[PDB]
Amino acid sequence: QVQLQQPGAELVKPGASVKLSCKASGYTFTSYWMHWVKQRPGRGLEWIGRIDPNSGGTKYNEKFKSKATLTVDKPSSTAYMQLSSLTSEDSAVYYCARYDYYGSSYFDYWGQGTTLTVSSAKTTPPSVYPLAPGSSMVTLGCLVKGYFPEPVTVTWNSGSLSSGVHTFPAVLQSDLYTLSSSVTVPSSPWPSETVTCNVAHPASSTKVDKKIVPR
Amino acid sequence: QAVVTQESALTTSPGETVTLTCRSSTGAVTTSNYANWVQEKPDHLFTGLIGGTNNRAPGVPARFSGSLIGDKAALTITGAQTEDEAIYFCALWYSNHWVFGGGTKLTVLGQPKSSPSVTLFPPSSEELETNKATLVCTITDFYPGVVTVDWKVDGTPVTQGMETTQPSKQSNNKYMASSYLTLTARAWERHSSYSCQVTHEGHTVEKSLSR
Ligand SMILES: O=C(O)Cc1ccc(O)c([N+](=O)[O-])c1
Repeated sequence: QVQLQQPGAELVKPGASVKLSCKASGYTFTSYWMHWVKQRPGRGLEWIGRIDPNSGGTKYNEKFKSKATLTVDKPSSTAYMQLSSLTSEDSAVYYCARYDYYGSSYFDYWGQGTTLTVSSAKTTPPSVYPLAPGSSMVTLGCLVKGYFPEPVTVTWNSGSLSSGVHTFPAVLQSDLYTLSSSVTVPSSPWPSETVTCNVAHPASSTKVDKKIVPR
Repeated sequence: QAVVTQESALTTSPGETVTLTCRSSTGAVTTSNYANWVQEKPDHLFTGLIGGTNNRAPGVPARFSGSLIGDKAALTITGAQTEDEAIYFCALWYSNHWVFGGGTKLTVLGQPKSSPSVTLFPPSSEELETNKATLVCTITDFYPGVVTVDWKVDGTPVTQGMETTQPSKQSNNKYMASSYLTLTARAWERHSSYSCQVTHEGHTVEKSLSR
């Protein structure tokens, strides 16, 4: 049963370094090469370099030569990669993939990738802003802007409005995240009966409720 | 120092035969580029399909095959299945570097296409007070899950300050995405009309806000 294990997430401050890990199991560690890859959500994969767990030899992407360091620990079957002088820009997901160099030449098995977040931001609670229209069914929303870390929980009318609710993924903007949620309600219920979005941000023990008033 | 190109998105139906291509900017792709095919399925799930131009990774259905068609590497899915709906990247080797293409989003229609439902909300009032104004453009229920969002502030394409989420799979198997246009309490007041334009499988929906 081949498996490559990577931690799910790391959080480091800009200026520091991180040692990411990739622990192999299910095959002879040394008969396959190990590769590291960077993925910026939605911009593509970039090869960082590869290591031969046998001899410890590496080949790097000239672009990463001074940013990445590949190493291997034969006894514990883990490949590691250090990243130095981190900055907000290094935030991405880093995968480890196995390469059948001696065989058929494919990156057959991959790690689940590790999401690195480099941020200088402290635990900060979101500021929720009502999203009312301006003109059958009507959509309402609420903006959960500038919070850190992840995640926030958004609910409508404490859960009664559980259908036709969309909570979008967050975008990391200048070390702080932003998210949105919208709910679709009969045009009769609104603005007659009120709609409140309940944002909860655990890291900062926050609970904000905002009634969406027409305007 | 080479650039790998793939089609952006393609759509097929179960049972069909489709071919993804991989071009190199420096010449023909040859067996020395050891073309690799990788699949990304939702939840950051990678699987290698083809290695060495044409070696099918073990446990990869036989409907997947790799080859060279002229000057490019190609992946042909013979009898596409709905499970085949994912992102496919190709990688080429250049003596000592690997270069990955941009990915091809393959959609294998497991349900009828669906037009997005676009919503634009102006900066809320309590926000201008921060001397900041964020315009929100909400787009849900579309399929295939590939759209193009364009903002138009006073009639001129806005080519900065706009951030767009990558489509996320809803539970119905349709997608949603959201675009934000962040301005200054200032910029907001200085302009007249805001527009969020979403292009989806050839048709365009335009949500306009009239400050
Ligand atoms: O598999 C092959 O022949 C291509 C190849 C050759 C040399 C390498 O160093 C390498 N890699 O991935 O590091 C891959």
